[PDB]
Formats: sequence, structure tokens, C-alpha cells
Amino acid sequence: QSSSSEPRSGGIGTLQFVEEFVPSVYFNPFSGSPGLYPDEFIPNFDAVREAVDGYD
Amino acid sequence: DINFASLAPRHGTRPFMGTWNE
Amino acid sequence: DGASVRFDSVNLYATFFPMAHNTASTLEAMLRNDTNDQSFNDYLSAANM
Repeated sequence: QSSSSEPRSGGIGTLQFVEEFVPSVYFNPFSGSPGLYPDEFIPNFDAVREAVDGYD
Repeated sequence: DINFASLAPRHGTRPFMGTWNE
Repeated sequence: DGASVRFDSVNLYATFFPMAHNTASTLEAMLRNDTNDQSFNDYLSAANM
């Protein structure tokens, strides 16, 4: 069979990552309600649960 | 001769303070 | 007339509002954006000659 016995899923490699994730142009930035801001720009936001990853 | 600052006031809501969309 | 000083130490103190960690992160994200720069005059501004 040569190929791995179940298709991989997870994160992504650098070649896919650069074809995804093109720079985001945010017009009228921070205009809406909180809870609809682009929160996953924030480098320590735990996007699974709308909370920010502390040290504790 | 030149003091200034952001101001378009509101008090505490029926919630009073801190939760900040109406 | 003989006055003198010595400095034994300098320390920097700083104090933080203990703001809720996702709220402060929501404020931070708003203030890191080029539409929202902080700005200030010299509070009684001139060129002094």
C-alpha cells in the first residue's frame, strides 16, 4: 500500500500554511460588539472556549 | 495652554458598570 | 556652604489595575491597532528661548 494506514489530521505544514493565512485586511477595525471581534488574532487566545491562556 | 481627552459620557446602565454592550 | 547628598539606591515602582484577563486582552488588542494610537501634547507647550 505504501501510504500511511489512516489519513493524517492535525495542524498543517509550512507550504500549506503560507497558501492559507494570507495577511488579513481589517476595515473599520474593532467596530462591532465584543464577542464579535477577530479574537483569534490575539496570540494567547484559547479559541476552543473564548478564554485567554494564563500562566496559572 | 492645551489640556484635552476622550469624552462622550454614560453612567452605569441597569447592570450598572462593566458589561459594555447595551 | 558645605551641603552634600549621597544616593544609596533608586528603585522603580509600578502599579496595575487587576483587570480580568480576557477583558485586558480585549483592551490590549484594541490598543495595538494603528487606528487607536495614544497621543499627547506637552501639557503647556511652547519652544523656549
